[PDB]
Amino acid sequence: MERQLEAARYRSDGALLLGASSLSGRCWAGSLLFKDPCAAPNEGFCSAGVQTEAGVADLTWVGERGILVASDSGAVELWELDENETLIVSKFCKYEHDDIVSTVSVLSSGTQAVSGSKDICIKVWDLAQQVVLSSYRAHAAQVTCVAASPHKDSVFLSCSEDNRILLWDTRCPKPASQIGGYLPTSLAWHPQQSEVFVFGDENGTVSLVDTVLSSAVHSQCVTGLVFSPHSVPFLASLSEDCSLAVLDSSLSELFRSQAHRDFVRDATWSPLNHSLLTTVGWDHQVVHHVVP
Amino acid sequence: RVSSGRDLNCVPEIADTLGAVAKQGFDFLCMPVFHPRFKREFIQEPAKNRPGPQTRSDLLLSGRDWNTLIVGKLSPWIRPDSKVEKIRRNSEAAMLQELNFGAYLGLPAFLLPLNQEDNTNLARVLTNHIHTGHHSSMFWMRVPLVAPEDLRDDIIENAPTTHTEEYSGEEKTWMWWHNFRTLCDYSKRIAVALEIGADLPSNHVIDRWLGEPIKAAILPTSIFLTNKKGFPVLSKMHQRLIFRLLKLEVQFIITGTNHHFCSYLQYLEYLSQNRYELFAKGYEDYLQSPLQPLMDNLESQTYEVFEKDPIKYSQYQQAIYKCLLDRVPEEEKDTNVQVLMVLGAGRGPLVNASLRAAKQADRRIKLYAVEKNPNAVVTLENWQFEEWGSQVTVVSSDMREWVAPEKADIIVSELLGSFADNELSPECLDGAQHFLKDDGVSIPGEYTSFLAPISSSKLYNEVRACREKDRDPEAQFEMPYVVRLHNFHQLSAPQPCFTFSHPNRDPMIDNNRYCTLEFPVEVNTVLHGFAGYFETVLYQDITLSIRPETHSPGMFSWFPILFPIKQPITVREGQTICVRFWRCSNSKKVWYEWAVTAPVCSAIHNPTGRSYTIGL
Ligand SMILES: Nc1ncnc2c1ncn2[C@@H]1O[C@H](C[C@@H](N)CC[C@H](N)C(=O)O)[C@@H](O)[C@H]1O
Repeated sequence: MERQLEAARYRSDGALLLGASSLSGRCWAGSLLFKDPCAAPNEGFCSAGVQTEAGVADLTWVGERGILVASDSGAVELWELDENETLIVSKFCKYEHDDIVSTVSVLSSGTQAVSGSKDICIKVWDLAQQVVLSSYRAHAAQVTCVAASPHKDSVFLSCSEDNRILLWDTRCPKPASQIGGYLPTSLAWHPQQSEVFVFGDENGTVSLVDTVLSSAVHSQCVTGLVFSPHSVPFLASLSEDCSLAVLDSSLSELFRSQAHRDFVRDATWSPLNHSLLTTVGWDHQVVHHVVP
Repeated sequence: RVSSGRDLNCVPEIADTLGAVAKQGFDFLCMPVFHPRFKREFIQEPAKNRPGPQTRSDLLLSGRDWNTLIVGKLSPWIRPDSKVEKIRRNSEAAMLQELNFGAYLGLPAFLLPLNQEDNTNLARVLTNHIHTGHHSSMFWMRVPLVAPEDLRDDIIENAPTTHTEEYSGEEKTWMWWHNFRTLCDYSKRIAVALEIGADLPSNHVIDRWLGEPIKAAILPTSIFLTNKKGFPVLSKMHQRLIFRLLKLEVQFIITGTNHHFCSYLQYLEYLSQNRYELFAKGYEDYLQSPLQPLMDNLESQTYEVFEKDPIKYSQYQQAIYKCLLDRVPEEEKDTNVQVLMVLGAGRGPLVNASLRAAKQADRRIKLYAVEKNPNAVVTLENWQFEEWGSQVTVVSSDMREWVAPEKADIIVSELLGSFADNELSPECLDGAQHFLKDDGVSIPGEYTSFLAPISSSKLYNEVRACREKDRDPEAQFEMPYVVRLHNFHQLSAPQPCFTFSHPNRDPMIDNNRYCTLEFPVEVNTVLHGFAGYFETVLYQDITLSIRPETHSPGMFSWFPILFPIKQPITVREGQTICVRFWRCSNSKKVWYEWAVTAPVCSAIHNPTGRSYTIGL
């Protein structure tokens, strides 16, 4: 398997999805399922795997057998599991962006998704027809992250290196709305509250925004933010300082993990055990954390 | 023949990608030398101790493939001008790392972005890299014609795009480049990779890039239209821009993914096939020292180039033809012999131009071929013994010192330079004026020099490089150059400068001149120098000219002349450029002095002829 692990996503039953890519050496490509999460990242004891043409910048589940991939090739790929879940086959590969597709997120309906890319463009996809519904050029720099609304099918967030955080609503004639520092880097909706979301910046600051509370959590760029599936959610923050932090309702630090020796790229909570949290990094480490 | 390259940000394997790009018809490939997403840490642990290798090996390509086929790209995560200090420190170390690796591979060019206003620290890290050894490395600054903020969709509800014209605002990306290259002090290793967008800006924005060192034009696939057949094409306005970029012989770069792969390439080759200049190609923006045929003796082949101009000599023959009829009517064609004196005959094309002029005019003439260059006299006297005969009298003397046996009806000369009088034609004809009859005709009878303010950061950098070892370090700015002006921008219509007439019947002959010219400038630009042309009246309506608006169609002789200035001068739209020119002379030398007095003042250039004199 490739060295640099990029994404880790648990599904319903507890299977772990891994997205990796080789960011050095001769060949620059990536790879894509572990029904035994403790067996990761060993390649010999996996359920399925496949090699794509280029690297994986971001991915996300599509239901229970679909994998939506953001590729370095500028294409959005959707991979699907067979009925036996032993093979990972490509469904379509649409080269619609002109640069690296850096972020992807599935809307609420599960039939539409949004992709951002370094071509400063944001596109809305229809996973059924394999076509691009709308193409928006609202930012003036690389689109860093897009995050669909958890419960509104036409609403999603986006941030770019133009220091803009845009709230979207494709039901309006002008769908983008700018939300009022340092460049934002990761976006995460609140799972239980509608008009509440969090974001981290390149300076290691996580902030709480309503439609403002902030705390200096990390010493480097905040790479991702994932809420816990509890009733009152925890906030897991991973950054380029190679540390993992778990925050509460008031953004206070409850847990801190420095197990990783390189950048921590993703984090996923276990659906079976709500206290277990799995993180991956560019050190090829899959660490399972027991959050108190 | 279009030199074209393919820009990519995704290269899974160099060997396979380079072959696929080459099989599509491209000549080179723009690729990153490190993985674009492989962000690296240089200061903080434990990420700074990341085990290698950091990128691909140099063994994956031959040395010649690195030298001629690969163009490196700065990683898009490197931001040396970040407001965060840690990101600056990492980006500085990373930028040097990728720059040094591109130099390690021996890459012909390297791409750096200009996508924001402040690139001061980006310019310093590049300036320190350039001043680390004298290596043949080129750097292409990727700057868009229209800023990304100025072409975004108007889809933000609470921040609508501007719908009113901002004249200088629409020129902001040129300001990004102008500031950047000024910080880098006009480095010859720094050029422009202009990026074309789907919607072109106003005409004055494209005109800003005239005279800029554009080595590449970047064409995204997303700007191409689609015909009925489904092939990519361009709008007529883009076609107009591609044709202008072809005159600069830029390298076109195709970026983005395939939306319709050699179709984009074949459309560029299609536009290239569908479009004086044959002789002037090769000398474009090549600085030359103006000839001084008086102080120096011209070589044989120098005369040979002068004579390969049939349009120039047919005008002289026609001028002599009309003057013979106007002086000898029909009833003395057998008894009236006109005394013609070719003052400066060279190898004798004007003597033959006089023979052909007397034949078609059916008049008798007596010729004197006066030449001071003794080597050219060898050509004249062999011409006179073999063909001309006793009709022509060769005189090996300076026309100012010659004691003529008789007086002439007509005197013919081609003592003009690119700036009319810069070869001292007035001084030579004045000294030759005493043996002209009281009703004598001088051909040419008058001539006038023209000047026009130009903008060309390219030519300014070329003059700047002409510094020599044992002379004033700024002497190269205080002397004119004969150059086929090419990549430049003429900011105002040329205006007449100095005028001389022959014969000068005035008793107080004085060839010293002082002229003040005010040029209306209707654009924002940067003044680097003044283009010089000339016009001359051989006889009545028979004229010669290198002034562009009235240029003699089909004449190869005389490229424009260039008067530079030491420091570039900023000129805003609506301002007037005022230049002052002096023609100075003593008993031994003639020279020009010039100064800018508006909108700001420059120094007086070449005072007392300290840097440039014309030998008398
Ligand atoms: N004071 C002078 N006396 C005699 N010859 C001169 C003088 N000044 C310049 N010349 C010559 O005039 C010529 C200048 C040439 N441009 C003309 C060449 C020739 N008339 C032609 O049409 O090709 C050179 O041969 C000079 O040597």
